[PDB]
Amino acid sequence: TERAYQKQPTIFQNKKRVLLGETGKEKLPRYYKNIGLGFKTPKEAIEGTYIDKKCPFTGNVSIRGRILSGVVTKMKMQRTIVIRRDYLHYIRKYNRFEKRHKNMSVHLSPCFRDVQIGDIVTVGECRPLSKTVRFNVLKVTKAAGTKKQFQKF
Amino acid sequence: ARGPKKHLKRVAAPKHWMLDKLTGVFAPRPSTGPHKLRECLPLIVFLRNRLKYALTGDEVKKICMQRFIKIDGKVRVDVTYPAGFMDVISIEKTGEHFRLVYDTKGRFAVHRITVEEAKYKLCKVRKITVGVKGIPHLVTHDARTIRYPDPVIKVNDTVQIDLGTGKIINFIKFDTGNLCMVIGGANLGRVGVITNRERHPGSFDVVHVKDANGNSFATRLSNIFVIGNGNKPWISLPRGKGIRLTVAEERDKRLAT
Amino acid sequence: GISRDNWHKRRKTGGKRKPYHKKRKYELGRPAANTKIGPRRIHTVRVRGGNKKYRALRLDVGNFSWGSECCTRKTRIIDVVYNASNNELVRTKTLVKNCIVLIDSTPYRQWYESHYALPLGRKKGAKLTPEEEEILNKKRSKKIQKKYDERKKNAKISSLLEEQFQQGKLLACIASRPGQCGRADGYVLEGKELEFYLRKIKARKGK
RNA sequence: CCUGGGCAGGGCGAAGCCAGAGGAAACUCUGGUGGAGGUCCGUAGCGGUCCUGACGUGCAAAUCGGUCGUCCGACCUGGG
RNA sequence: CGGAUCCGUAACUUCGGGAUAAGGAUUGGCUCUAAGGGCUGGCAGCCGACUUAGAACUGGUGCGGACCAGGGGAAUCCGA
RNA sequence: UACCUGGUUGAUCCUGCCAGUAGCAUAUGCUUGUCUCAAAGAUUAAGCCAUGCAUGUCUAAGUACGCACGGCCGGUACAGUGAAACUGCGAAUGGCUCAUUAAAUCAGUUAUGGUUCCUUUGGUCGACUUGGAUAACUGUGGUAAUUCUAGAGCUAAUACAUGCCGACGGGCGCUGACCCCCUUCGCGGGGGGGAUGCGUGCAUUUAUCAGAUCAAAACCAACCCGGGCUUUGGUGACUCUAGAUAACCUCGGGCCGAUCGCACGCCCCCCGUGGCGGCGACGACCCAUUCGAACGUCUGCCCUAUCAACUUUCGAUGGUAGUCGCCGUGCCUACCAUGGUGACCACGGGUGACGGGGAAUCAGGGUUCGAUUCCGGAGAGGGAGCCUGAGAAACGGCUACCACAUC
RNA sequence: UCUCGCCCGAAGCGUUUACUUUGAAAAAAUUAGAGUGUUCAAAGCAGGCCCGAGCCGCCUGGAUACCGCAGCUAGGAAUAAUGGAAUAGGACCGCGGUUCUAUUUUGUUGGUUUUCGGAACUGAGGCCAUGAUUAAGAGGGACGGCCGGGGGCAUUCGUAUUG
Ligand SMILES: [Mg+2]
Ligand SMILES: [Mg+2]
Ligand SMILES: [Mg+2]
Ligand SMILES: [Mg+2]
Ligand SMILES: [Mg+2]
Ligand SMILES: [Mg+2]
Ligand SMILES: [Mg+2]
Ligand SMILES: [Mg+2]
Ligand SMILES: [Mg+2]
Ligand SMILES: [Mg+2]
Ligand SMILES: [Mg+2]
Ligand SMILES: [Mg+2]
Ligand SMILES: [Mg+2]
Ligand SMILES: [Mg+2]
Ligand SMILES: [Mg+2]
Ligand SMILES: [Mg+2]
Ligand SMILES: [Mg+2]
Ligand SMILES: [Mg+2]
Ligand SMILES: [Mg+2]
Ligand SMILES: [Mg+2]
Ligand SMILES: [Mg+2]
Ligand SMILES: [Mg+2]
Ligand SMILES: [Mg+2]
Ligand SMILES: [Mg+2]
Repeated sequence: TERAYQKQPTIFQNKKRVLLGETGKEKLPRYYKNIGLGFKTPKEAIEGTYIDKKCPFTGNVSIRGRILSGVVTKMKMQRTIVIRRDYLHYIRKYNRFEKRHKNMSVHLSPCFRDVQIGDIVTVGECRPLSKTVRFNVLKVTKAAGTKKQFQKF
Repeated sequence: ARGPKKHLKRVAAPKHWMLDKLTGVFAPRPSTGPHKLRECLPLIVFLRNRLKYALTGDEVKKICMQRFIKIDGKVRVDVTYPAGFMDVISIEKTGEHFRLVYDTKGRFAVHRITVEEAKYKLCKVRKITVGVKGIPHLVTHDARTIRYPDPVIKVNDTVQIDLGTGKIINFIKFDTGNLCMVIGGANLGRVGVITNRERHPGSFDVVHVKDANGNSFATRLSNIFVIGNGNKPWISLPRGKGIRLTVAEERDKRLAT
Repeated sequence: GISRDNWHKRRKTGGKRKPYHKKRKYELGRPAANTKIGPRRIHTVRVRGGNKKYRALRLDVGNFSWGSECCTRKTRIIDVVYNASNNELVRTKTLVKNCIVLIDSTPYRQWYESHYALPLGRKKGAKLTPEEEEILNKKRSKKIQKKYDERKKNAKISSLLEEQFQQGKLLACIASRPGQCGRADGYVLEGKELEFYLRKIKARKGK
C-alpha cells in the first residue's frame, strides 16, 4: 500500500469501466519506462506495487553522463544506500600506488530487492536528487557469495 | 565575470588565425553569427592579414561599409563578421570567389572558384525537428533554419544550398563510401572516404576513415563534413586532394622545389 | 535579501564552510505570498531574462478539469481543506500547488443536463425547476443518440460523486502553482483518490 | 535501659538491570530504568546566628517579631 | 536575584563534586493543531484522562502580575 | 659539463657537521663608453589620498519653429549644416590588486532530456493616421555652494498610451427546424442530407485520448464493388517534438507596424480622388545558432595528532508533499525515519596560500617558487540591502552603519 | 542467430578491475625542435625568384614533439586478486500443461476460438569422462615414546645464624 499523502505519477486512474458492474484488475494502469543503454528492465517494475518519484524505471529521473560501480556498505538510510568505490592512485615520485576510496550515497530503487551488503552494484549519473545523492542504482550484478546456503532458523 | 566577454587577446586567440606577438595586444574578436569563435575566420583577418588588400584595419573598416565585400550573396557591414568553413566570399569587381576550405596543416586555404560553382554552396545539417502545424524544420550549422526540407534527410547529412533563392537540393547521406572532410580536432582538413563507423551509447560515436595511398585516421561525428560521393567531391579542393603526407615528405618536396 | 544559495552549508561530514561570497544576484529569494480566497488580485514580478511572473496574492476564480468525462468549466473557490503538507495553511486558507478546493458544483450541472439529460440533484422533488428540461422535446434521432449516451454508456458517476453533487461541493486537487503563474488550475478528485482524501478529511474531523 | 508515638513536598541520581553502536580481545561510548545517602532547598518539630530590635518596676525572676542552622536522622518526644 | 521551561556553565578536585556555578531568552488572555488509552466483533465501531509541544490573534511590554521566594564572584586563616 | 676541497689527531682511517664552489632573484657598495630588447611601490601598509584625466555616441534612415550659419526664393509644412535637449545602446568592458578562500577556487574529462540569454545569423511575422504628458526654449527665483531644483507658458516622437480596416469566411466539434430511401395498417427500426447559436490562429496554465515491426484461418449480424482496400519525425533512453478534445489566457493585460529614408517609374478609369511599390534601419510573440553565465559527474591540493572523534534544538543525513528560484536540489517550510563522515587522517587550526599553463635548478629521480603580462575566481576602506538593466548585489551606481575625511 | 540482405555485414558484447600498444583529447603563450643571413646573436614570423621602371607579377612557411595523473575507444592475455558446479537450486538439446497480449489474412466493422511471437509458473526422463588441482623443506589441529631448575598449589628434608 502507501504510507504517504499521495502517490500517482502520470497514469490517469479512472477509465470508468463500469458498464454492468465489475471489479476487475487494477494493476494494468502502470507506468513502464525503458531506460535504454542496453540494460534490462527488471520484472519488479513490471509486476510491482511501489510508486517512487525518484525511480529510474518509474519516475522522471533520466540517466545520463557516467556509469560507475561500487560495493554496498549500509542500508540504514531511507530508500537510498551508501556505496564504497576502492581505487588506486598513481604517484609520480615514489612510482607506486596507494589505496583511496570515497564513500558516495546513491538512490536505491525499491524494485531492487535482495540487495544484501557486499554486492557489486552499477550506478549511473542523473540530475541532483538531493544534497549528497547524484547517482542512481542501475543494476545489481554480484550475489556477494553463495545464496544456496541456509542456517538454523 | 559579469555578463559576456567583450575583448580578445592576441595570446588567447586561436592558432589558425596566423596572428603575431609584436603587432598588437588585442585580437579581433569575431561578432556573434553562424560559427563559434574556435571555428570561424573574421573578415578583417581574411582581408588585412591573409590576402593583403589593406595594410591597416581602418581601411578594411572603411571598405566593408563602402559595400564591396559580401558574404553568401548579401553585403556584410561588419569588419569582424564571422565566416567559418564552406563560405563563399565574392567581391563584385573581378574574378575573386574564395572558398573557406581547410588547409592540411589546419589553416584557411584560399580557393578561387568559377562563378557556375560559386553560385552554389554545400552545408551540413545540424539537426531536424517539427514545428508549428506539423511542418518539418531543418537547422544547419550555417544557422540556416529552413522549413519543408525533405522527408529523407538524416541528422548528419550534407545538402547543397542555393545562395540566390535559399533552396535546398542534392542531399547526400552519412554512408560508408562517401568522401568526407574533417573540420575539427587534431586531424582537421583531412579528406578521406568514410570506412567504418562505430556507435556508442555515450552520445558520441567514432568514425575511422581511409584515403588514397594507404592511410587511415579516426575522428568523431561532431567533426565530420561529407564532401563527396565515392571519390567524387562536389567541391573542387585546392592543392591536390588535401592530404598530409609526412613532415619528411614535406621536407623532400621543399628540397625538390 | 533571501539567499537560496548552497555555499553557507556543511560538507558531506559536517565541516563548516568558510564564507567568501556576498549573496549574489543569480541566487535570488523572494518572500512567499499566501494566496487567500478573496477577490482577484495579482501583482507582477520581474524575472531574469526580462520575463514576467504573476504573483497571485488572493484569488476567487479557478479552472478545474473533470476527470473521466473530460470537461472543464469555470469555478468559484470556496474553502481550503487538507493541505497535507502543513496544516497551518488549512486555517490560513493558502492556495498551493497540491491542495484541495471545494468546487461550487453549479457550472457542471448545465453541461450534465446538456449532454447527459434526465439529470440529478433535484432532491427527488420532481415538480420544481422549469429549466427547459422538457421543452425541446428531442425530435429527431439525436434523441436516440442521447439514449445511447444515457443508457448504453449508462453515465455511472457512482455514489461518492452523487453525494457530492447533492451537497453542492466538489472536492478537487490543484495541479498548477498559484504563486508562479497566477492560476489556481486543477482537476477533480476521482475514484480511489477521492475516497482516500475523503477518508483523510473524515479522520481529521474525527480526531 | 525498657515500652510506645512522629517527621508535607521538590533537587542531585550510587550499586544493580535493559537496549543500541564500536572492538579481535580487554572492554569502551550513548539512551533509558533504578532510587542510594550520618545528601541539598524547605514545613511541622528541635535549638537559638543577627537586628546587640521590642520589652527591660515587662506577657515573662529569660518572653516576643523578622532574619535563622538542621529536618531519615549522631533526629524529636510521652510513660516506667 | 528568587518559581518554572529552554540554552550554557569556569578555577580547583579525593574525579564524587564545585552547580540552582556565572550569564541570557520566555512566562498573561482567547482560539486552534499534533501526540500520549480502554472496551466489543473475524481491520471496523463506542467511552473518558490531564499532560507536553507547536501556530495565529490581542491587551498601554503587561504577564511567579497577590502570596509562595537562593544576591553573586575572587581570595586568606581555622575546623575535614 | 653524472665532479669537489680545508677543518677534531703526535700521526692514520671512518661517521658527522661547519666553511669554501656555482646558478637563481631581491636589496646594497664601487665603477660605467656604444647599441638592440627590457621587469619595475608584490613583499612592510587590500594604509591614507590633495590635484588632472580614464565613457561617451548621429546616419540619405527616431524626434529640429534654438534666438546659431545660410540656400535664392517664390510660396501649397519640411533645401542643407545644425548647438542644446527627448529616445535607444554601452558605462555588468578594459585596467589594477591578490586581502579572504585548502575538494573551496582552479586543471583534465563529461551534460543541462534540470534553465536563462543582449546582439548577430535564418524561419515566423494572415484608419487617407487618435489621445493626453514633457524636455531643450522664454521670462521669474532660492540659498554658502554641488552634475541642486521649484513654480508660469509652449511644442514634439520609435519616450508614454489608446485603437481601426482587410478576408473569402475555407474547414471542424456540439445542438439544430425540416427533408430523402427501405419495411410495418399505423406505433417502430436502419442509412444518408440540412440555415440560424456557441466556438475558432501561435503562446501562457490545466486535464484527457490516439501514437511502429509479426502472419494464417473458422462461426453469427449489418453494407461497397466486380472473389476482393489505407500511414508525422528524433534520441541509447522521455513526462521529447508534433496532433485532437472542454475552458482561463490573468487591468502590474504575450504577439498579430497608427515608424522613418533613397530611386522615382508603370497600368486601368469620368477624374486619380485607385492600384502595381524595388531596396534599406528599429525590436516585435516564439523557435534554433552564436557571446556566454549557472549549478552538476569522476579524479587531482601545503603543513600540523601538543586537532581522534565530528555534525544534528539555529538541517546534520534521507523520504513525503509544498514555498522561493531561471529551472534539479534540506535552498526554505510542516511531518516522518536516525542518519552522514573518519586511522585509506574527516573534523579542528596555521599558511609569510589566489589555482593552473609555467619559472629556477644541467645524469636520471627530485627540490623550491608561481602576486606579476594568458585563462578562471575574488574585491574595490570593513561589511549588509537594492532600483534600472538581458546580464550587478555594480561601487569612475545608490541607500543606512562603523573607521577616516573636505567646505 | 539466419531474426533484418556456401560466406559477410548486423545484433546478442563482454566475468570485471589492475597493466600495456594504438587512436581521438585540450588553449594559446612557454620548453626541445623545421625553415629563414634580424649585419651574427637574444629575438622576430617572416620572406624568396623574374622584370634596364613595363610580369597591370608568381612561389612558400607560419609544422612537429611533450601535455603527466584522471576520463573515452579499439587490440594484447604473461604477470596479481576476484565468483562459476559441493546440501546441485548447476550446462546443452528435446517434451506435458496453466494464465495473457501487440498485429495480419477470413471484402470491412462488431462478439467468440486456435496456430503463431513471448514473458510469467510447473512435472518426468535421457544427456556431461556429470562437477571438489594433491597437500608447499608454508601453516593450524590430532595421535604417543619422551624431555625440560617452564608455571601454580599443597607437602617433606638440610645444616648454619639468632635467642
Ligand atoms: Mg575584467
Ligand atoms: Mg475537533
Ligand atoms: Mg543531611
Ligand atoms: Mg551548596
Ligand atoms: Mg541554607
Ligand atoms: Mg529568639
Ligand atoms: Mg537587644
Ligand atoms: Mg519603657
Ligand atoms: Mg528555616
Ligand atoms: Mg530559611
Ligand atoms: Mg538542609
Ligand atoms: Mg579563575
Ligand atoms: Mg561556588
Ligand atoms: Mg598559605
Ligand atoms: Mg566543624
Ligand atoms: Mg654552504
Ligand atoms: Mg528546521
Ligand atoms: Mg593571503
Ligand atoms: Mg634542471
Ligand atoms: Mg629534475
Ligand atoms: Mg566557477
Ligand atoms: Mg565585483
Ligand atoms: Mg586603499
Ligand atoms: Mg569598475
